[PDB]
Amino acid sequence: TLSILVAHDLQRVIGFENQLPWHLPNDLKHVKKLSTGHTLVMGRKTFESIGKPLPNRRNVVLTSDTSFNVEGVDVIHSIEDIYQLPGHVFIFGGQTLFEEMIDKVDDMYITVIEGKFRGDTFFPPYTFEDWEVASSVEGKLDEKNTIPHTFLHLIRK
Ligand SMILES: NC(=O)C1=CN([C@@H]2O[C@H](COP(=O)(O)OP(=O)(O)OC[C@H]3O[C@@H](n4cnc5c(N)ncnc54)[C@H](OP(=O)(O)O)[C@@H]3O)[C@@H](O)[C@H]2O)C=CC1
Ligand SMILES: CCc1nc(N)nc(N)c1C#CCc1cc(OC)ccc1OC
Repeated sequence: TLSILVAHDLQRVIGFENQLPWHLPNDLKHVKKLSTGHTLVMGRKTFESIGKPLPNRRNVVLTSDTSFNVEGVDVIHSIEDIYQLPGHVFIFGGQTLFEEMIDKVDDMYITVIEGKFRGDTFFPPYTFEDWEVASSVEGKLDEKNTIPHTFLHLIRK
């Protein structure tokens, strides 16, 4: 299975200055739950911003850099390489990867951040005409989680 995994705001903002625009522990938990034991595929800029591979799953980085060889990370140099990865593969970001893969994935796991943030990177536009809502779950608000959010699982019609 090939899935997108993304958190975007009301205007599809996903990032600002190579970082996430918001702080939301519950969404980190969501990512951990979904992708532990599976595979994340991410672009070079996203990886470098994270700074190290995420524990307990396969980390795959897409880059043109022939010198990229990082401990605990597998490198790919083409989009076509993604389709050779076994198991459940999550396209993890950032903007460039989402733009390349939105028309190809089976599935999308989207956290809608119910606010409007300043961004410089965006998830591509999509229409519910193309996607069935398999599930929609309101995020619980906390002292630690203060931005309303909704976990959507969308399946390509
Ligand atoms: N909120 C969210 O759900 C998420 C947000 N983000 C955010 O997204 C932003 C980063 O996005 P963006 O700037 O697009 O960067 P990306 O993370 O998508 O990385 C882009 C890089 O990936 C490599 N790459 C992409 N496609 C190919 C290809 N076909 N062949 C070879 N290499 C390729 C290139 O690396 P190179 O130049 O080295 O060749 C390219 O410069 C950040 O702000 C981050 O915070 C990221 C993930 C999730
Ligand atoms: C944790 C944010 C997130 N949520 C969802 N639902 N999907 C995603 N693809 C992402 C992401 C990301 C990239 C990223 C993660 C991170 O913590 C692991 C720290 C920095 C990041 O990029 C700036």
